[PDB]
Amino acid sequence: QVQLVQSGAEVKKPGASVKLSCKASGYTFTSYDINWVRQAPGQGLEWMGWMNPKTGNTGYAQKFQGRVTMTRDTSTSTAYMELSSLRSEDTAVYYCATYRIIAAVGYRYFQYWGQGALVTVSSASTKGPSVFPLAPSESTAALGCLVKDYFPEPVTVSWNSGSLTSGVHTFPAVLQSSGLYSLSSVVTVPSSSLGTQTYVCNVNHKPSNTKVDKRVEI
Amino acid sequence: XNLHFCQLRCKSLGLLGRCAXTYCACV
Amino acid sequence: PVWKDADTTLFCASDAKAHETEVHNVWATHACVPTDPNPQEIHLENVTENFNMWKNNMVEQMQEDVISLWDQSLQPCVKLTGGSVIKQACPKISFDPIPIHYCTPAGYVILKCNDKNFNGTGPCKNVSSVQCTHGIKPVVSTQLLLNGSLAEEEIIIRSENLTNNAKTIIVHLNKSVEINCTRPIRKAYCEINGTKWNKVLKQVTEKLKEHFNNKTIIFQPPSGGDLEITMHSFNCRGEFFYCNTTQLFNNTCIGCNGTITLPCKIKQIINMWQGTGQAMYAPPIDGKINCVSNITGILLTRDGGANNTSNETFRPGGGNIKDNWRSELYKYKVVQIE
Amino acid sequence: AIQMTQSPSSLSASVGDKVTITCRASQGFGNYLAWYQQKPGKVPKLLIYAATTLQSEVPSRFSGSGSGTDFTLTISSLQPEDVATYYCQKYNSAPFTFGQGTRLEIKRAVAAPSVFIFPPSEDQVKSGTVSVVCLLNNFYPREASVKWKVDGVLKTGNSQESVTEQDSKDNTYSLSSTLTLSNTDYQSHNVYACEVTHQGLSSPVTKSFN
Ligand SMILES: *[C@@H]1O[C@H](CO)[C@@H](O)[C@H](O)[C@H]1NC(C)=O
Ligand SMILES: *[C@@H]1O[C@H](CO)[C@@H](O)[C@H](O)[C@H]1NC(C)=O
Ligand SMILES: *[C@@H]1O[C@H](CO)[C@@H](O)[C@H](O)[C@H]1NC(C)=O
Ligand SMILES: *[C@@H]1O[C@H](CO)[C@@H](O)[C@H](O)[C@H]1NC(C)=O
Ligand SMILES: *[C@@H]1O[C@H](CO)[C@@H](O)[C@H](O)[C@H]1NC(C)=O
Ligand SMILES: *[C@@H]1O[C@H](CO)[C@@H](O)[C@H](O)[C@H]1NC(C)=O
Ligand SMILES: *[C@@H]1O[C@H](CO)[C@@H](O)[C@H](O)[C@H]1NC(C)=O
Ligand SMILES: *[C@@H]1O[C@H](CO)[C@@H](O)[C@H](O)[C@H]1NC(C)=O
Ligand SMILES: *[C@@H]1O[C@H](CO)[C@@H](O)[C@H](O)[C@H]1NC(C)=O
Repeated sequence: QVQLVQSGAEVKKPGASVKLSCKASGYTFTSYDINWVRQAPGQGLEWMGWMNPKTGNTGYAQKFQGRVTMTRDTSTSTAYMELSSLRSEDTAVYYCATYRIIAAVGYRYFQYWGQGALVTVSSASTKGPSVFPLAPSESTAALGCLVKDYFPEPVTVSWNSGSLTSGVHTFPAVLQSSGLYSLSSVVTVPSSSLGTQTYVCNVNHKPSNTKVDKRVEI
Repeated sequence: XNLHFCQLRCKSLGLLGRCAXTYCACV
Repeated sequence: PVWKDADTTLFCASDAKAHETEVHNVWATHACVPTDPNPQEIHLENVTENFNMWKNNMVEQMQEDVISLWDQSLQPCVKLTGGSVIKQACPKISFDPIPIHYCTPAGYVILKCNDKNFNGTGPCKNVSSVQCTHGIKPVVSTQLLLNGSLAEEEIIIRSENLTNNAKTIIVHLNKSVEINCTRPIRKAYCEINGTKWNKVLKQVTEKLKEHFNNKTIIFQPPSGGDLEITMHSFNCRGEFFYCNTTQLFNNTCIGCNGTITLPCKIKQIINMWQGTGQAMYAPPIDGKINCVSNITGILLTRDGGANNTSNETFRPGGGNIKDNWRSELYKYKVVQIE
Repeated sequence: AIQMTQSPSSLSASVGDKVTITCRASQGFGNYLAWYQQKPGKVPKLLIYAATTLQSEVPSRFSGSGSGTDFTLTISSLQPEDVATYYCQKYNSAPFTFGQGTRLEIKRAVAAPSVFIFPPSEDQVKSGTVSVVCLLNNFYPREASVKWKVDGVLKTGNSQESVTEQDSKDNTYSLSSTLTLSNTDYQSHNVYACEVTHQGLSSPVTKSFN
């Protein structure tokens, strides 16, 4: 029943700082320590720092020596972790973690991980995507949707209100130098004889609050 | 410690020889 | 309950930097890792264990730890031990020890006695679990114990078989009387605020005559043997110092004096405390060698004749460094919870 | 000191195969070696703790071996559920350093991809923003080429690959080699072409006109 949950994701401009939140439940949050670790897309795991919850002693890493700043409020039973002077190489998933809740020692491995927080560091200032069809003109026809120039992540690509899902996979998004996102949503039907069934793709960019669906025919 | 020897010496002082480690004491 | 007393291979953990070539720091670079920035000490329920500082395995682990250090760092041009001699080389370095933390591996936990005045044996109410020992300097002494921990409450006197005269007595003090030895021929000297020395010796006797049914306690010089147990021996920044206490053990003065000045000498050929052997070391350079340590407990041996007379005579002991480790390791015990 | 180095960064491994993920170090920390697994897009969860002691509610195909300076994580009878990257970590005391990482494959059979050009549509040219998606489909391994050749020359860069997680069923990947350009630069040429390599001869597919 030990819960360590995080909040939503963050978008900040270079050098503006972000305060990540972590709420733990079902144990004595004052007893066990709280660790913070990140993973940049295409990165491995990188431990940031530790914090003692009853007496806020804080230790961080050299690499993150100075920018990081963990705090807490036991009243709230919530841990914090600011990261000031924000560079855009400091955009990744930041998670809180803790160990096996035991009154014994040596068991200081992270056994309770958080959900995760995406800290996107750019000046995008939200943008909805324009939807354009990916129809072609020969074994197994392939088609889909192209959502381009939208900030930020994530976007929803549900092909025909869920149903059409067989061999239909949206591709990770890519960042182009504008700082807007663009992903590829490819669907392939059997050979090309049964290229009959309507195809209307549904796009959801929650922040943009636009879910406009578009038909894909030749 | 050589103890039979620490006693051999500590004899000349009229004393019992006993190892203090790697070391020779007399009592 | 759930744990079991057992012995394991404890891992070390200094703080030593690799920027310093002082052999301690250089030796500490490997074999041992960094210190805990937030070490855990979990108060064990409200039960009470039972320790014994005379049969610990940490003591023999730490005894071997320090032996490697010395024959890896302080290597003697020629080291002659029962059976054989080994010819080497003698470099000039410096010796300021680093506090070392001892740490139990996977599963194992260190049990520690925080009981106010403990004598390292039996009942131990306030017990706790840690992963590491604590800041202990591995200084090799004789007669007086220097640069170590001090008693929190009263002065502690403790041994295995107090009654037996073969069982070495450890005197752990409550106040750290400073000492100062320097080398300004080789002959050097030391000096001690005798005003605090003989006043905090007074309470070492008073507590010592509470375990001998208010008898008489008289101090005296070592009866004899090897020069390292007669003369208070140690290693000051590289050279082996043998200082004649005596004026510090000549019973009496407890308006007599103020400043004490034990003579002392520096030996180049000496019997090893590693094994039954001896080894020649290297002379020194005019470095005005100076060690300002904290005397914090003494190694005494009683005499044969208790019931006979109304007094007991004590003398300066040592020789077994293991007791040097025992004085600081007296509170923790290895446990396996796997 | 302490320098943790996870052996390989990526591996093949059939299904129901034996995989030994090695974890070494600089100085021993008293075997308090942890093994974590990150399933793609999930938060990671602890596998083996204290070198070999398995965690509850976790398959026994995972075995924590080695000890001191040279540990190992072995999985015999590999399956498709056992895929992510397994990171080795130390937890005696902060700094709780992790290893680089190690991601697992599935081997599969040298499948060839299906090439497909997607010409810029009607409204894609009405803004001065035009993207031309190449899409090689259902291939393996991942070593794939995507050379664009506008007007039979070569267009170095300006393209943007974007692969997806190895499919649980066919154990195959799907590409998305996009290439955005301006109306002027897009109308300053009319013969777009996507060339493709893996295993065959080649598979370039051209498109003329508007
Ligand atoms: C036990 O540990 C230390 C004694 O040094 C003290 O701080 C603590 O309050 C003690 N607690 C009990 C219940 O004895
Ligand atoms: C040490 O203390 C125990 C009680 O914890 C006692 O039984 C024993 O006699 C003491 N030994 C000495 C030498 O004081
Ligand atoms: C030193 O210990 C003695 C005997 O236990 C005691 O009488 C004295 O008050 C102690 N002084 C300090 C500073 O601990
Ligand atoms: C050691 O102490 C116990 C308890 O006082 C005693 O009975 C025993 O005889 C002692 N050993 C010697 C050699 O006197
Ligand atoms: C050791 O000696 C130093 C002298 O610089 C003194 O300041 C310190 O308090 C002493 N520590 C102990 C534990 O006696
Ligand atoms: C040690 O004594 C000598 C003076 O005889 C000198 O080096 C210094 O004043 C003393 N050192 C300390 C630490 O007091
Ligand atoms: C020695 O210690 C006593 C006791 O505090 C003090 O009064 C005296 O001044 C000290 N002597 C010197 C030379 O500092
Ligand atoms: C220490 O000095 C005294 C002189 O007061 C002397 O009698 C004694 O023999 C000396 N100790 C040694 C070991 O020579
Ligand atoms: C004891 O510590 C002092 C520093 O406080 C140091 O100068 C001295 O060398 C140490 N003693 C020994 C024997 O190393």
